[PDB]
Amino acid sequence: ASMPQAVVLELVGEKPPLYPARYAHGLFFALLSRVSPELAQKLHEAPRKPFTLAPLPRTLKGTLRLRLTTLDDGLFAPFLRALLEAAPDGLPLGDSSYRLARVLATREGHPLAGATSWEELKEAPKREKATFRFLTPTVFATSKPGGRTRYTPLPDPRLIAGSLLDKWQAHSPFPYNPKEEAALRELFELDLEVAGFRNLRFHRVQAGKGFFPGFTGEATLRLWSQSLEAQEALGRLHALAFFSGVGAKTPYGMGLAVPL
Amino acid sequence: MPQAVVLELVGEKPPLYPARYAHGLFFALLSRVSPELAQKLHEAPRKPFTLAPLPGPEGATLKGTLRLRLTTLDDGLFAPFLRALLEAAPDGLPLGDSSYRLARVLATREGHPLAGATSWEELKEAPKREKATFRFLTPTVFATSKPGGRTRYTPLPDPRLIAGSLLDKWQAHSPFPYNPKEEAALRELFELDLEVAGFRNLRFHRVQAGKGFFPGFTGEATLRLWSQSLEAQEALGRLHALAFFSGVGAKTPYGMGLAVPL
RNA sequence: GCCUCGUAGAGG
RNA sequence: AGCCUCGUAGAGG
Repeated sequence: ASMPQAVVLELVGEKPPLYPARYAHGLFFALLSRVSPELAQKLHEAPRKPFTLAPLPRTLKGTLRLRLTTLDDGLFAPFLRALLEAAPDGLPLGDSSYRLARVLATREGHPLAGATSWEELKEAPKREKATFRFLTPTVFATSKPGGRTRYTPLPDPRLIAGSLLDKWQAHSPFPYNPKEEAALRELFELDLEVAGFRNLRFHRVQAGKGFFPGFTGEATLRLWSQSLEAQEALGRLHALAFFSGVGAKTPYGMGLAVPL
Repeated sequence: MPQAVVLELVGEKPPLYPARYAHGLFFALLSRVSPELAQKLHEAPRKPFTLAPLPGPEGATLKGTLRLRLTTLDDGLFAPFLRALLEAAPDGLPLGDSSYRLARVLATREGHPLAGATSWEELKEAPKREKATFRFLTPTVFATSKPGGRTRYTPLPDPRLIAGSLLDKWQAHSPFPYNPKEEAALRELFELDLEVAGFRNLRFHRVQAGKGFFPGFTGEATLRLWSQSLEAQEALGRLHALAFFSGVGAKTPYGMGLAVPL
């Protein structure tokens, strides 16, 4: 209903989108604004957006699979409307139209789709360790004093957690109070460590108009704090990843993380 | 001269804790010949050497054969060792339950690629770099302990920590240490201008070293300086070069941190 | 993830 | 398009 969700769309068309990540971004806003141009404009401007847009990796040429997550309540409905209204004439990526061959909103329909209530997410079993699968290049913006554009394309436990928290606070109905948030970032930069990782890989990808370095693979974060407040906070964020994504550029295909 | 010698030891059975036993032999031998050295070294918190049992395109090892890579960081350390080693050899070189047999002393880059000798001045005069690639041949880890007696390891190629370590070493052993200001200038630049440019064949490991088990990574990692400061570009050159002799990170005396500049 | 140095990186 | 906006560490197009 007004729950976070993930859906996957097969866009079967004649040729591969020249810039799937980018064109998918356009398709989204074009769609979303057919219905409500205020939502489009206001959303567009937001520094923190409650949605992700990711061409899934690894299909046939001419076909594209888009994962769309949403955190807001008012985002899904207009999209659904535009989609239903849009679908019959095909959805346009760039200068071609693709046929909505499939819509996979069911967990059983695709392992990367489904929904959950904020209450479920929030009542996630507490964790002392959390593994993530980063399916598409994941990068953090680690900028510095001066005009210093800098990137961290590796699974820094602090930054991972940092994003999932920043994201939670921004888009969650049950946000922590400043004290708790402070006592979380603290317990993170104190008791978080890299328990391990599999199939790490470094990439340079066009995330929209530009190219960014990112990593993929799996990483396990461990938390030495027995402090129960921090433990179940990890549980919440670990679940949230499935919908919020991780780090920077989630609207452009990057940061597709998945809780293991 | 910081030298790097590979030692082939032949024995009955592959050693139980090679890195720990090797560590013991180094001092035992160093102590019999130069028993004041052994004491001083063991005291220092940054020892001017590395000891690492080697681990690809050299095919199958024979059961019982072992390779020790010894790198010395000051001109004093290597000379006696050989001498000590040499004398103890005919007897049988013992690490653990069993004695092994010195079969080769490979101290020339032509005998083993990880072997060789370079001059402090040569390192110093290493061409400046905008990018530095390293190949970590053995699990490499950093100690990033936090307040309150918390022990934390970062088994990742943190460009800060990779460079930071190499410097910290350069400062400890080199006859040409940066001054307290030249130094802190680099450290600020290193946090500010150092990025990860790429990496290859990264892999997590959990290994035995010292009195403990530690995590650590292996593979390649290209660093990149986004600054234009020649102070730093050259520093990168010096540090990139010393990696061959100094290692990178914690537990280099116990087999971790075998870094190699490509 | 034991001991030691003290804050963050290290030594056995 | 290591470019633009935000200005301190992380983000948005």
